[PDB]
Amino acid sequence: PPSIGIAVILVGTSDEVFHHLSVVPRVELVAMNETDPKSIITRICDLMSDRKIQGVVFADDTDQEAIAQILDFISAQTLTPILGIHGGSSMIMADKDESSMFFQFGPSIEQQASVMLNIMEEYDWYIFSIVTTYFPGYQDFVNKIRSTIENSFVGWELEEVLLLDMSLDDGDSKIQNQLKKLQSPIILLYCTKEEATYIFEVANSVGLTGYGYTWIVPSLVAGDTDTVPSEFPTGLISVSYDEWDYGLPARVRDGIAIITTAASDMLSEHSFIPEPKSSCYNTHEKRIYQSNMLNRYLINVTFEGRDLSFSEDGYQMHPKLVIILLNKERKWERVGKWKDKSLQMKYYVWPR
Amino acid sequence: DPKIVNIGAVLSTKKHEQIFREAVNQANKRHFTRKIQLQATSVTHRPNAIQMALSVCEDLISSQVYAILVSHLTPTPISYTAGFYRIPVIGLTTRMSIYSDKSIHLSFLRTVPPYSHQALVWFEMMRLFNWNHVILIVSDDHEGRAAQKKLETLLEGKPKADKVLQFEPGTKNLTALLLEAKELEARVIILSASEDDATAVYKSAAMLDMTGAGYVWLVGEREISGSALRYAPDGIIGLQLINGKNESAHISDAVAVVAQAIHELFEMENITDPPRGCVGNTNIWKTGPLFKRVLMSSKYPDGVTGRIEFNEDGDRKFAQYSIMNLQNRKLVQVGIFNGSYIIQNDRKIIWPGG
Ligand SMILES: *[C@@H]1O[C@H](CO)[C@@H](O)[C@H](O)[C@H]1NC(C)=O
Ligand SMILES: *[C@@H]1O[C@H](CO)[C@@H](O)[C@H](O)[C@H]1NC(C)=O
Ligand SMILES: *[C@@H]1O[C@H](CO)[C@@H](O)[C@H](O)[C@H]1NC(C)=O
Ligand SMILES: *[C@@H]1O[C@H](CO)[C@@H](O)[C@H](O)[C@H]1NC(C)=O
Repeated sequence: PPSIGIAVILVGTSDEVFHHLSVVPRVELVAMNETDPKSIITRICDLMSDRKIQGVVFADDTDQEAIAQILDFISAQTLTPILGIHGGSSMIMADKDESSMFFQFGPSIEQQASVMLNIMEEYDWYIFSIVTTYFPGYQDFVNKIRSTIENSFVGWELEEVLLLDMSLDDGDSKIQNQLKKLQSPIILLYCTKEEATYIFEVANSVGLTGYGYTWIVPSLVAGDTDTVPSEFPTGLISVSYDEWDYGLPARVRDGIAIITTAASDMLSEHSFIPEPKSSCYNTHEKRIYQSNMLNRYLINVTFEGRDLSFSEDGYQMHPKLVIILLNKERKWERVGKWKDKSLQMKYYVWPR
Repeated sequence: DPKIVNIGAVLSTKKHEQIFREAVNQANKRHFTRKIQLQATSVTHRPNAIQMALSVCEDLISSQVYAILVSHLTPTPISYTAGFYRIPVIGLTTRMSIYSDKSIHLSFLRTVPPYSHQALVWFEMMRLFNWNHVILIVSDDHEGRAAQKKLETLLEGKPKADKVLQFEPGTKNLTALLLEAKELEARVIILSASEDDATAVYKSAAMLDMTGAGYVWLVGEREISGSALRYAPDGIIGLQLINGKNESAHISDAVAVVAQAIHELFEMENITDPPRGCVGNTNIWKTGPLFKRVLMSSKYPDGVTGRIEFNEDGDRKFAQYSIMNLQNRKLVQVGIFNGSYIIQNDRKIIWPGG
């Protein structure tokens, strides 16, 4: 019977935790302290040239959205499948490298935006405004909402698309000047969690974070549902990945599954599996075609339970989406659930 | 004794590393280096994108560079790595329009203009010869669609004037597109592809009499890159960018501007140094955003490559291209584009088919 190595870089998690297919996995767990480039790059590069790994489940307990980016880099460059289960390693990275084998647990920005519009579809929150920064996905996000609108009989009214540049000094309060334009009950904000907090301190400043205005945000903004910033407004409705029923160890199992089912299907039909990564520095197109193939399996996977398929794009097809709310006590409370179709909300009359 | 600030650089040859070591120095003479004083740390390209990106960390971030000049991979390591920290990267010869996206390379500056800006000339050209209906053939990749935008943006001034046929990069037989283009029945044709891909268009269009009289073939620089002329229709028009390949001339002017602007930075209170390691640091260099603001707002006359201004995206604001007509087997230059207006050479245009 044939082994496949599966490294499990787990960044800060004091936890721990069922298969009858053709390849048996040789899992080997590992933790790391740092989430910087050289730190992340060099861990995965060694667990190969030493331990003959073949794919990576990777989770962290941080909001470092750039972890996702460093992992896409490492994957494309070594043609090794990397899975990002939790944390910044799973905040949707909008466009990935062509050659990449990196998939993340969580919805497409387009999924979320479609959720967010289903949420105003309920309470008829039809007059709104999109805000973005230049984080990867602003265009996809804004266009996705703009698209749903244009061809609806329903009276959506989109008052302003604000695009904020955060790569400058901020020394001129142009951002402050820019949000002056904003005056709408629903304002949608696409930006990182670190980017979010500054947009609020200026919104609180301009009296837009006052009551009478409602700010919806995607998962990444919420991020760690435990950490609720001062600068965050009370009531920042958000989508988030429903860890409530979906445990961390519950993920890592599914990580192991996908990769191993993928290998297992591939052996069944093609009667061979990628030879374990030779070296981080050993890069060929001798592995271009095997890699392209295994990606086709990685993306179409069924386990004991549900459909764990991904898209070619990196996001997850049918994720575990939960809507949440920042209450008076600075806590995140499940207000709504996105069944695989329609959404069940908690409150008919929105909490006045 | 003064503050020693570093400038990094990833350079194509060990010789260029010296032209950069010296450039930093002529700046450390022209200044007046008593509070701050620059210091030049540099590497050669490592061919592997990971080896490269580790080097940015170990060889350059470790030295707390305030910026890095750049010359199996393109600068994506130096940008993903230092760009994490927001240390401004300055590309000296990179023409690819990918790097003009703030979303993906937010601390990025380049001394050459992206290929997409050839559209500017393509536009002013159409104004000169009153081309009102053109067919745009573009690789369906970021570089091709990059070009399609800039040209179309330019046509807004008053997108019906261009009909667009895209194609999957790497396609071999292109008659299907082309015969669709022949049904679309246009005389003018703008191309955006690589050498190898334009080659394929160049061939398939030869099989259909689209290389001949009546047609105009307008084009960029990769599209008449080397190996691509063997098959390009006589009477094409291409572009080569003036002094866009001189890694040495660009090391000169960049250091001048970084120098001018590293000095510019220290007029401010509340200044902080970029991280030493890569290891352990996972927060942006705090000032690196302001530093980027400075470089951008820096203008430089009497630069060896010309006046070095910077647009909203941190590309070179103005640029000159030697226009090029192919005739028989010689690539005569029928005019230059002075960054603003076209100026024809004494040699006249020999269209496709005399
Ligand atoms: C697998 O892919 C097919 C298309 O080949 C798709 O229609 C199907 O829904 C996918 N099934 C699962 C279980 O993901
Ligand atoms: C391209 O394809 C067409 C039909 O699909 C064929 O007639 C033609 O010969 C092909 N050209 C080459 C060079 O193979
Ligand atoms: C390129 O730069 C070198 C300096 O190394 C200079 O001597 C030469 O004239 C330049 N070439 C062109 C064509 O400008
Ligand atoms: C710089 O920091 C000082 C405190 O050290 C503060 O008083 C000042 O306002 C800061 N400058 C700016 C422009 O905020």
